[PDB]
Amino acid sequence: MIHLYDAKSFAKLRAAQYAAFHTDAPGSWFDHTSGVLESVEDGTPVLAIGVESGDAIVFDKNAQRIVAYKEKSVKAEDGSVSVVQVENGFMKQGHRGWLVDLTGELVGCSPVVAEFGGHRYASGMVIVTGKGNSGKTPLVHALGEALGGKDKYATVRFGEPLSGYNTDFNVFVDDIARAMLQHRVIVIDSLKNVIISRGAFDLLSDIGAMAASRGCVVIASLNPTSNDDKIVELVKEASRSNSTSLVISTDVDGEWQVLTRTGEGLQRLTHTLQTSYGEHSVLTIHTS
Amino acid sequence: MIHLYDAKSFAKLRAAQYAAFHTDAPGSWFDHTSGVLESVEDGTPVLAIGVESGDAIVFDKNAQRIVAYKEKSVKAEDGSVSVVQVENGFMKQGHRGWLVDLTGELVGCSPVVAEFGGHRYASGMVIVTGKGNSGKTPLVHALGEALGGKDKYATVRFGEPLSGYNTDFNVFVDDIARAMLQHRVIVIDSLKNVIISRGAFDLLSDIGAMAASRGCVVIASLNPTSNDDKIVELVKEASRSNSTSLVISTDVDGEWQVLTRTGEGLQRLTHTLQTSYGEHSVLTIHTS
Amino acid sequence: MIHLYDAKSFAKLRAAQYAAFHTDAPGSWFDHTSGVLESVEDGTPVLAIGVESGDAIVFDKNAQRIVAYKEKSVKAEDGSVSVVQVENGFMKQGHRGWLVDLTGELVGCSPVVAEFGGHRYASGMVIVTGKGNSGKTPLVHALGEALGGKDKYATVRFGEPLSGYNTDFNVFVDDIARAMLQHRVIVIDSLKNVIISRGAFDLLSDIGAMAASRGCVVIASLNPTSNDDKIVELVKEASRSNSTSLVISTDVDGEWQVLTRTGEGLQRLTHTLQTSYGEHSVLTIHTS
Amino acid sequence: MIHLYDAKSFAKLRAAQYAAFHTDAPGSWFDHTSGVLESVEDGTPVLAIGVESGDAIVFDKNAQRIVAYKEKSVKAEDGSVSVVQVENGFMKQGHRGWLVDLTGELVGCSPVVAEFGGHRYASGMVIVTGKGNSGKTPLVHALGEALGGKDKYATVRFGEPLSGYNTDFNVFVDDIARAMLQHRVIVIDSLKNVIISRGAFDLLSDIGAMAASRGCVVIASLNPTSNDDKIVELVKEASRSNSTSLVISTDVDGEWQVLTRTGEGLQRLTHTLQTSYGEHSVLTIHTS
Amino acid sequence: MIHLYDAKSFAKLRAAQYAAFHTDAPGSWFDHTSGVLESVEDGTPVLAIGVESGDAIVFDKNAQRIVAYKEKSVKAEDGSVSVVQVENGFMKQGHRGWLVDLTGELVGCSPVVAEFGGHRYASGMVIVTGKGNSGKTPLVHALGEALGGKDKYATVRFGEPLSGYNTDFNVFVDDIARAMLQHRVIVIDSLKNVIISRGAFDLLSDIGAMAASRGCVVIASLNPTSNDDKIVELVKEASRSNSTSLVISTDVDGEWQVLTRTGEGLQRLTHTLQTSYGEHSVLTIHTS
Amino acid sequence: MIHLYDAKSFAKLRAAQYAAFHTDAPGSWFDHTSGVLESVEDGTPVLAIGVESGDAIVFDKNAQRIVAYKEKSVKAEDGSVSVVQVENGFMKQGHRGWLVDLTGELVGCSPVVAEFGGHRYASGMVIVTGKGNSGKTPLVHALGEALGGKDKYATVRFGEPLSGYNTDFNVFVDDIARAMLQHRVIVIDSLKNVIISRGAFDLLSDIGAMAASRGCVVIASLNPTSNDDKIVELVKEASRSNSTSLVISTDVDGEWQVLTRTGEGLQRLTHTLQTSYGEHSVLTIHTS
Ligand SMILES: Nc1ncnc2c1ncn2[C@@H]1O[C@H](COP(=O)(O)OP(=O)(O)O)[C@@H](O)[C@H]1O
Ligand SMILES: Nc1ncnc2c1ncn2[C@@H]1O[C@H](COP(=O)(O)OP(=O)(O)O)[C@@H](O)[C@H]1O
Ligand SMILES: Nc1ncnc2c1ncn2[C@@H]1O[C@H](COP(=O)(O)OP(=O)(O)O)[C@@H](O)[C@H]1O
Ligand SMILES: Nc1ncnc2c1ncn2[C@@H]1O[C@H](COP(=O)(O)OP(=O)(O)O)[C@@H](O)[C@H]1O
Ligand SMILES: Nc1ncnc2c1ncn2[C@@H]1O[C@H](COP(=O)(O)OP(=O)(O)O)[C@@H](O)[C@H]1O
Ligand SMILES: Nc1ncnc2c1ncn2[C@@H]1O[C@H](COP(=O)(O)OP(=O)(O)O)[C@@H](O)[C@H]1O
Ligand SMILES: [Mg+2]
Ligand SMILES: [Mg+2]
Ligand SMILES: [Mg+2]
Ligand SMILES: [Mg+2]
Ligand SMILES: [Mg+2]
Ligand SMILES: [Mg+2]
Repeated sequence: MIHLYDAKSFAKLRAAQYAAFHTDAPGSWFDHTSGVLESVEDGTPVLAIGVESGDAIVFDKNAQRIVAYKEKSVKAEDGSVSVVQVENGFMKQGHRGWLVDLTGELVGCSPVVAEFGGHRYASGMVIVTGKGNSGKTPLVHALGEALGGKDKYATVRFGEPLSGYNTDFNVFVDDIARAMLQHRVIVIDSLKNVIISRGAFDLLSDIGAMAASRGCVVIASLNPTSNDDKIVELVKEASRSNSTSLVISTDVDGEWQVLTRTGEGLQRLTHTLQTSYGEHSVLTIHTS
Repeated sequence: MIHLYDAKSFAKLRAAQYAAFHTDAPGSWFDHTSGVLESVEDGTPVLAIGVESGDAIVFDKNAQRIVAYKEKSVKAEDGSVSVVQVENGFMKQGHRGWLVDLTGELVGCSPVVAEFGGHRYASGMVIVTGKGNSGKTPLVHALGEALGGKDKYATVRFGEPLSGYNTDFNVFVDDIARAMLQHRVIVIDSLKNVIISRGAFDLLSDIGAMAASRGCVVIASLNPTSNDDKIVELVKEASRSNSTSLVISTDVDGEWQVLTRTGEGLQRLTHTLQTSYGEHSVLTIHTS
Repeated sequence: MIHLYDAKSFAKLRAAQYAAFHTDAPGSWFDHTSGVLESVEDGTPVLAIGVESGDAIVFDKNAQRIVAYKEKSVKAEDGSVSVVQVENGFMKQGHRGWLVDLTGELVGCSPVVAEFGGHRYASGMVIVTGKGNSGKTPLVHALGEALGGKDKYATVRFGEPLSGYNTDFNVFVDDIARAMLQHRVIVIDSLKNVIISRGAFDLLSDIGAMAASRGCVVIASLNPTSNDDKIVELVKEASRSNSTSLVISTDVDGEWQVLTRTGEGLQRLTHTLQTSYGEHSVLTIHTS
Repeated sequence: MIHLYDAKSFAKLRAAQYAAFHTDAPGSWFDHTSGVLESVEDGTPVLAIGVESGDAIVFDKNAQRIVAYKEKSVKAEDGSVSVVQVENGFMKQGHRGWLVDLTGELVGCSPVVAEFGGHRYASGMVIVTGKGNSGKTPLVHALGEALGGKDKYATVRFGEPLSGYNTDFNVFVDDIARAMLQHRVIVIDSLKNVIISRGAFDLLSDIGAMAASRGCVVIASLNPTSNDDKIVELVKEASRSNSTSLVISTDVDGEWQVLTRTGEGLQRLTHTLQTSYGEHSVLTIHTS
Repeated sequence: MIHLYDAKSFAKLRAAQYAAFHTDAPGSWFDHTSGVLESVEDGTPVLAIGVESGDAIVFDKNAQRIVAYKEKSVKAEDGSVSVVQVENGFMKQGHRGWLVDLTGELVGCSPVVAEFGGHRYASGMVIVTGKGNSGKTPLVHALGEALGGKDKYATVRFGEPLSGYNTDFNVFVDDIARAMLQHRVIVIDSLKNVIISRGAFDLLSDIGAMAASRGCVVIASLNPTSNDDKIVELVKEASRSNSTSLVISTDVDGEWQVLTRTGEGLQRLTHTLQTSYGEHSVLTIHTS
Repeated sequence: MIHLYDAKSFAKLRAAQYAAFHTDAPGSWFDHTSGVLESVEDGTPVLAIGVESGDAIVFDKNAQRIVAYKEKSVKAEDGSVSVVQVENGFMKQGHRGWLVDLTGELVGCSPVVAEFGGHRYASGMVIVTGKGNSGKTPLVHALGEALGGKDKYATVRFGEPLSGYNTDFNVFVDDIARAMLQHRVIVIDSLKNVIISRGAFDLLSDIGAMAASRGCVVIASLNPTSNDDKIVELVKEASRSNSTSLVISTDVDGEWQVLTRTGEGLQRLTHTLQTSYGEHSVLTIHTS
């Protein structure tokens, strides 16, 4: 909804956004939204995401699809009304994104999702890209494991000519939706087939905000299939724009640069990652 | 409608347009249109704005959507007829923009919305853009607070991968419509996802005129996601064209240039803004 | 319709076309067509113009829209048949343009619309363009007043982010239609939003001929929002092509060049205009 | 239909095609096809041409439109079947072009349409183009009068911002159809608005063959509104391709070059035209 | 259908494909397929070809169109099923191309269609192109007569502004279908209007295979209307790709180069042709 | 579906993926999936592939098309549901690709399909491309025979102007589907007509994953019809991206480079192939 501010309430907002990344316990936002989701009335639509055509499918708190749901409205503090209606498996009324409020007044954050190697990482979408045909796949997996920490990370596979890989966009958004509804750390191996259909365009536009609001973090590989020219600059550009954080390869083997948006109007941070391969190409990110 | 003029009535018009920016009390036009709006017959359609498809949704004076409204015509002094009809939540007959006359004979103005730091600022749409990845967000907020003055400013969030950010275009125009119907100072953080769908194109084309007629002022961030080439010149160009005022970054840190259209065929003005950051990236615009 | 000629009747035609610009009393064609229009059977469709979709709306002699009109045919001298039919507010059968004959055998003229400062000006469409972000607006208004002479000129406002400006294309063509049906001198401030929809393309293609046939003159501002490169050459080009007359800015402040098509296959004329600003940006065109 | 040949019948065909341009009396083919048309059963569809949408309207021998015609088939010598069916004013079955056979075995000709100034001119389509903004209009008219000889030439006006000019494509094809059904010499002033809609594309593709088959000759002005660059080379190119003859301006004032296709696989001829202006821009083509 | 091979059966296939061009009696494949076609059950669909829309029309062995045909399936050795169904004049089920098997296991051939001047020529599609505005027409005709040998060749005329020339794409494919069903040597004068509609694209993609399977040879003129730049290289490229054989003009007057694909994975051959003009532009290809 | 991992289960996965290419017996995966397929309930949909329109057709284990299949759902370990429904010959519900699980937890492999000349070759899709108009056809066949080893390889022919070649995209996917359901080694001669329709785009996106999952290997020829410029770099690029393995021609006659993806995030391997022609263009790949 819309929010009103004067100097004083704006300064409080910024302080809270700053704390959401810098001082809140890592993964606390995720635990908080998981709590909000489980308190959702059984059967209530909680998430809507676009499929290939541009239409949207809807899920409940247990990541089960909703196919029929009689129109229901909700009045916000803003005075604005929220309406949701599902019919024949598709949203008849509503909007893409979260259908229940996970944030309230606290918006514009990049909730800390985890801490590793002396650095805090933001929830939201992280695109791993850069100098083509490098080791993006091993990197998204190492990041997944490291950010997972005590927990397992979820892997969404899509659009690679390898065994067991789904290449149908509608199965892909179904996996993404389930992943965000159930896990704090998600890896998407290849946003290749995505970047264009309306559903695909919808995804690039919505995923970061959906993850950041949940407090989960989606680590997506984007190997520029495009030339190995300066088209990689445009890819990086498009990526910076729809990503909460960016991870780009450098001219130094095994080294990557992490660029993080810490919150609305807040400072962008950067740190470097050193990595190395073990057996069977398992990559390890060096810490101390 | 159309207006007729001879030398004498034209000179009077220009004098009045000149006064609307230069000598009228800041925010007086807004107060006046608020008065016109509240005297509108209950239930009367007052504003129509386009959604993603190109269709338009309609609101009443209290920023509540109208879904059903039997056809109604109105004869203007011009002899032209205005017809409005809403059905199934969409305008069946009418036009995008204000559906009740807020201006009358007094058109082509950039009604002073506020005065700050020795400068008068126009109502209408203000696009904040320029040299990519700068501090556009902190700037739109500081401008919002400063122009708000004694009042709070309204913030419309859209299309950024941060918590609580709507990324659905139809929710976006709903937020904009409510904002203009209810507040004199409005901030839109990111016209990114907009600049293309018909609704988006409609918005760029309509928003400035809608705001200027209301006397409100919409301060919109436009971070060129495009290259950091001379595509920024085209962005600036597109922005100049659909903006009442333009605010662009310069080669000097914290400095911005404000270019203002003071009214139809009137002189374009320019002044500079100096700014600095405080705690939690709160930006302050220097005055004296 | 089609016309047949041998050397003799062709020489007569050219003489008459030459007289229509050079020797007929200024504005006499307009008065003549006004006469033809008022002698039109009440309720008869007299003008059809395209709306955004490409469909056309129809007006009667009093500039009132026709929504229902049973099919009616008319046999021309040519042997060709003219059919008009309106249904549900849209032309079911007919063509864009004048639906009653205002010219007869006398076609291919640029009927003198007025004389000012020692020069005769043609009816039809006049596009004021050139070296971007100049004083096009003040110029179209000064030209409007000057060509109006004893009469007031009609102003059609469209697509500018200023108070009271319509930005809906369908209201725009409605204003244009009323303007041409009722006034000899018309000013269109900004063909910006137009130059693309089918309605818009229809307008560029039809307006000049409609005005020339009526004997009215439409003075349209066209500020190339495009680069300030040599794209202005293409704009000028597109403008020359659909304009009866062109008015372009020069490298000399306040100076403009007027290029006029005096009629079918006749000589194109050129003269220069000197102008200066007064109070509140009112522009004056120097004469003697 | 298709035709079979061996060396002997092919040599006869070429001889006949050669005679159709070089030795047949000028305009004899036209008189012959007029005879074929008048012997057509009353009400029989004789010509189909495409309108803007790509659909086709159909005419009878008197240039009257057919709106209803029950399906009718015809078996050709080729074994191929020709079917025509009109419904609701549009061809339901058939093809664009002549619906009755005007040629028989004699195809691939450029039937001499007239002789003037010591040169024979082909029927078919003649595009007058070249070095932009020249005197194309005066030239098509002089050619019209000269080729008309003892007869008057027909003028089809279209898409110029001048009085009485139709700018609706569907009225345009109606004029062209009537013109070819009734006159040997036709002038089209401006193929501008045409060169793109399907109807327009259909016209460029069909007009030459339709005229050549009738033995009439359409002299069409094509002023490249495009740049005055080497885009004129592409225009000329597109023109050469769909024209039976080309008439292009040269670097010498009043001089034009005529390039003629004399028939299928036959020699292309070229000759030059000298012209000069008289009173009221009437152009005269010098002969002896 | 699909075919299985091991080293031995593959070597046999290549030997047979080699023989189909190099040692089989010229035109023997055509005679063989003519035999297969005449043994087809009366009324059986034998050929399907696409019309402008992308839909397909169907013919029987006598080149008569089929408009109604109840669904019928056929099981191949491959296990694959072939289904054909015609309704309302269009294929409801089936595929473009031959609907009865003319080849069996013997596929990937360029069956010798004729021998002339010491060279064997392949069946399939032959595109005659190169250095624009040359003598492509005279060449396709001389080739048609020479390859015809004892038989007449069939001429399909299309898209040229000359008398009797069809310019409707749907009549064109009807002519092509009949030609291939009935003659071993076919000339198409101008693939101009074709190279784009779906039917046209279908034709470029299907014609070579259809002809090669029949054993007939289609000699098509392709005059690049495009620039006379190096766009001719792209034309040649597109032509090489969809042609069984290519015939291109050279820098030497009257000389042409013939490039032939002799079969699947077999050697491409080249030889030169010398030609000269006789009376009425009849071209003769020199032999001994 | 999605998979969860911690460091330990991820290391096991990589080990198993490494074994799937490096140590499993060649062709063992194919035999395994053949087993899974034959244990599939009779009539069960096992494969869905897209046709030209973008819709998908469905096959059973015996490569027979399914036209009617009442909706059936399946709950995965993931919690995700799989639904399949066929109606009127098209998938009403489901996804493109394998409809029964052939992989389970073991995904992201490039199952060894065969071993020849001291090298192991991956299943999945292999595109043979490079320096235009070379010997791609002979190469795909030699590779087919060699990888077939003791078995015959299946050949799918498409879009070449040669006898017996299908050029209809829908017959093409039917052949591909049957080939993958029934053979371990498949050759597709020409992906030309493919690289664009939605079906075609679907194929490029799906084929590699389908083959890799089955453990079969599709050897597809891709002769860049495009320029012989550096467009071949883009072709190679697009090819690398959707291929499990790439085979490219080099500057050395008869030599080719094989680039293999050995599995998810695993090392890409490269080796060289030397070849030579025998009688009738049969190509032999040198081993020892
Ligand atoms: N042990 C290793 N040492 C060096 N490079 C490796 C090792 N293991 C894997 N790689 C690289 O990791 C990448 C494999 O994952 P893949 O997804 O195909 O790459 P990409 O990130 O280019 O899309 C390849 O570029 C491969 O060469
Ligand atoms: N205290 C600060 N000092 C300097 N720069 C800051 C400070 N705080 C925030 N910024 C800058 O403000 C911007 C953050 O807002 P954001 O919307 O992401 O930027 P942008 O205007 O480029 O779209 C970043 O470019 C960030 O680096
Ligand atoms: N008194 C004046 N002296 C010089 N320039 C003026 C004066 N008044 C107005 N202008 C110029 O007239 C133009 C205002 O009308 P506007 O429609 O916005 O311009 P444009 O023709 O570029 O589209 C501006 O470019 C403005 O700077
Ligand atoms: N008497 C004349 N002397 C020289 N030029 C003339 C004369 N009369 C007309 N013209 C030229 O003929 C042309 C007028 O016809 P028009 O259709 O507008 O031209 P175009 O062929 O460029 O499209 C103009 O270019 C005009 O300047
Ligand atoms: N006797 C001849 N001598 C030289 N050239 C000739 C002769 N007869 C015809 N031609 C050429 O043959 C061609 C005519 O056929 P056409 O189809 O129009 O040509 P194109 O192959 O360029 O499309 C022309 O280029 C013409 O100049
Ligand atoms: N014996 C041979 N010696 C050299 N080249 C050969 C031999 N046999 C066939 N070729 C080449 O193999 C190719 C034939 O197969 P084709 O599919 O048409 O080629 P491409 O791979 O270019 O698409 C041709 O380029 C041909 O010249
Ligand atoms: Mg990857
Ligand atoms: Mg911003
Ligand atoms: Mg202006
Ligand atoms: Mg002209
Ligand atoms: Mg030709
Ligand atoms: Mg090949």
